[PDB]
Amino acid sequence: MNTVPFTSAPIEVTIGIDQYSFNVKENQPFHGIKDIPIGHVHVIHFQHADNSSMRYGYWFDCRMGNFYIQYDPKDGLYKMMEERDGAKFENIVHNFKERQMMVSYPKIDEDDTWYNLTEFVQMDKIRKIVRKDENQFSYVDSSMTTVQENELSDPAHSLNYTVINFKSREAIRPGHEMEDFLDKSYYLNTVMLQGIFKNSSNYFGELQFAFLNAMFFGNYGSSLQWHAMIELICSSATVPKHMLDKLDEILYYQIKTLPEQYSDILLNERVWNICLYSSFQKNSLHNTEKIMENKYPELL
Amino acid sequence: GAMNSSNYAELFNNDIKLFVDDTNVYRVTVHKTFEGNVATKAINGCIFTLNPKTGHLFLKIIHTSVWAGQKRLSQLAKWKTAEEVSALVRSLPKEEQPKQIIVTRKAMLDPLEVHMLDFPNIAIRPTELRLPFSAAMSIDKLSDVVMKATEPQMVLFNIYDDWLDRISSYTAFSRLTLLLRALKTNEESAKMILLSDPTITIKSYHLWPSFTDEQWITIESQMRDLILTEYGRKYNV
Ligand SMILES: CCNC(=O)CN(CC)c1ccnc(C)n1
Repeated sequence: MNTVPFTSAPIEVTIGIDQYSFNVKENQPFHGIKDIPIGHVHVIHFQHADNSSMRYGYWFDCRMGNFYIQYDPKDGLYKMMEERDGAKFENIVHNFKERQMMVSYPKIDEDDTWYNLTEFVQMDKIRKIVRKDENQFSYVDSSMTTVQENELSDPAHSLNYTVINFKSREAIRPGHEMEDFLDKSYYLNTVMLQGIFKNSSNYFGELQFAFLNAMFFGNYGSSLQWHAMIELICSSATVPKHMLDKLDEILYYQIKTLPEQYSDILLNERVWNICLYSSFQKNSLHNTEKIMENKYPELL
Repeated sequence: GAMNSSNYAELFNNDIKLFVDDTNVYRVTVHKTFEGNVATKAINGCIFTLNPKTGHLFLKIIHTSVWAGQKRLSQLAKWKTAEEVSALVRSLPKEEQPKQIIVTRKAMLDPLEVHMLDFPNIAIRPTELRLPFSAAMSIDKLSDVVMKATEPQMVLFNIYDDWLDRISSYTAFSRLTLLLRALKTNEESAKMILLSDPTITIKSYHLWPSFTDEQWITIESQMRDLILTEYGRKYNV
């Protein structure tokens, strides 16, 4: 079990750790978060009391270093930093725990939610989407745009998701215009899976990471990316049976975890009705359809 | 964006554009089978591609052999149309391709966009006008060449005959849409009007009769009467 200590909490903030969150009051004696399960990526995120604008946060993996949070009063945010001196770090963490100034990552033992939302997410791939290679952790916020969004303006602060575009020469083979547009198996299987992602786990990994950035930050490009990667599968007549079965599991837990009241901005009616009811795979997502219909029948 | 009443005069500027109508690409007769079921028999069709400024009609005939063994023919007709329009642009010198192509039905937008991905500088647009181009198979000589075709074929017409020698493109387009609107609303009467005077002939190389200016104004007035009338007979007014 790992620890992210906080230097202090000088400003009132809502703190998120994966799918959990709690309120810290201005100058409350708060020194961080403990018992963080090793073995998964994690995300620690922030929404200030004063400015509910700009949710922001850090993707990280405790196996890749000792990380702490420290408010910067110049830049005005909770910043993730790495402590290289490891003895200093252990000693700082031990004191805070002895004084019990840390909240405990509150995992129920029956609960595989986080593992199910992050099964294919790998920190090394997050770092290729979010380019800032001097840190081992990755900052995201509400307003970052995607590489594809900049094509339609600062490239250093972009989300480098995989560009998916159904009306592109990459998606459409000359002479198979109708065939490739109405059945995207070539684009999915040859172009994207075999060519760009190499395997279905890397693809699912980006798709999961896009969904999490959309939920936790309201990042609109991330939402577009999630829906696009779903639609590309759902609009392919030929998809390996194992991929459909995992896709169905993946979506199910995303739909289960979404805030009930955010459903109107993170879920695209057109994509979902198409995927569940008109597409090649309309019969293939039994778990996802059943949860969608019982929880968000308005959308359909 | 879309083409409507407000930007109607863009059709006659000097940017080369076409109208593409696909409403007569896939045509069928519907008949009873011996078993008393229903079956369709396809008949030849055409793509109506029209340069509105010069009157050039690039009439692509769609021979029934192109549907043989194909499923979902209404959908393939859209893609077939896009494929042929694309082939025509590509056949053409750069300075001769369309800067825009306006499709008369929105279902054509995606097929044509996808077929024209190689021409990112050609704009593909819908329109909010209810243009009467489906009535082009009521022009006897067009219908004849389509029905006689034994193979895929492209025939080039000027749907304005020699009218641009005397009137502008704006006016020629408006005459054409009025004639076609009339043919669509009541083809018999429309055609009675155009051929009532055996002294006014259609030259062998034209589609419409050789009317003088004064004779066109009367014809044009009679066609508006027809269109107003059929509107009553239809709605009781
Ligand atoms: C096909 C879009 N181009 C035009 O309309 C131009 N247009 C010039 C009058 C003609 C005429 C004859 N042939 C061709 C091919 N083009």
